[PDB]
Amino acid sequence: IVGGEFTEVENQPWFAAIYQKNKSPPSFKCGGSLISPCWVASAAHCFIQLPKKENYVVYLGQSKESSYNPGEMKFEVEQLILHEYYREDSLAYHNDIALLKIRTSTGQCAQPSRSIQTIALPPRFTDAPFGSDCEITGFGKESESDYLYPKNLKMSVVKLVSHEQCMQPHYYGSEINYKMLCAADPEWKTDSCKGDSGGPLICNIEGRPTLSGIVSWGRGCAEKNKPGVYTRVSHFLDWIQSHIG
Amino acid sequence: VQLQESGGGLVQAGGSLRLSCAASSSYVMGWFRQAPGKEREFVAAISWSGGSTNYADSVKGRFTISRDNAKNTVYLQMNSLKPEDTAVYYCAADLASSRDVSSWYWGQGTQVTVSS
Repeated sequence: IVGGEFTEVENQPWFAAIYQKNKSPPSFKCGGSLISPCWVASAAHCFIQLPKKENYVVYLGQSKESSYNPGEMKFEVEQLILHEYYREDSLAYHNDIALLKIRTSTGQCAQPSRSIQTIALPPRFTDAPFGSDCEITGFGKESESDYLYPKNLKMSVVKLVSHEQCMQPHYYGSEINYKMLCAADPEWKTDSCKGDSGGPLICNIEGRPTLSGIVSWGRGCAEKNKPGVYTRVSHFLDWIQSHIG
Repeated sequence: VQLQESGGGLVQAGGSLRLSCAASSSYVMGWFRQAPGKEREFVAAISWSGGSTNYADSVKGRFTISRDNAKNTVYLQMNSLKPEDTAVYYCAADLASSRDVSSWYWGQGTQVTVSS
């Protein structure tokens, strides 16, 4: 994340840290969200290159990347489901959404705690009004050209950008569509970045925190007229329910 | 893929040198180096628009990284060089998307030697 602040997972207990195994401790691969005690939602493009589930481990309750967090829960991935109509067109990912069924080494899934909670899915086709504050979090770099990672969870606030603006020529134009949503800071000072993909965009809907977006893509990071682009979760509830449901 | 460096060589301390790298864009471009007895370290990086730039602390204020998106070229301007800067310099490309963890690709490198 560019801008925003270092934060504890208590502020974002649904954040799932997804690591990829090496041949050599696992490397942080991308973010995710705990939508069910046994199910985590992340971005499909995180996994399209090496889609075998054994390549990945999932940690819940992590404020610190690649070190031990008290309260941490470690999970193997028993099901790794990528959206079957996923595609990459231009710089955009379409149907960028993935499901991760998680289980501990003893066969359990997430146990609710201060640092580990589920996030509510939105109602069908329902988003917050455009211009609404939504939070984004993750282990991503603090600028696109930074060599280092902050190694520590970051959280920030962006505003929903209407499809009508976002599809304007000096914004994305037609390389976005209606099953994506844009989010940006009014003066372009904060945004999701390198390492944030798969992570949650949380809006307030019907008086509850709601997974509204999944960090997908965007041109450059916190750049004028170039909002962050997120998988619009409210259009994937049937697909989600066809699996976990 | 194939990033090719050029411009290296022997310079006396306090002198200047300009490294060029040709790529064969949308990615972050950068420069790394490998000093004697050490593994490869980060030197500089720059996003596609020049909007974000970044340097290692040891080269701050006397190295300047630039970019030409027309010719797919990236440059490293090295001023006020010291014996500490003797290394094999590798231009690099971050071939990951703007929301993905960085995945660096390196050239074959070019020798830079600074006298004293």
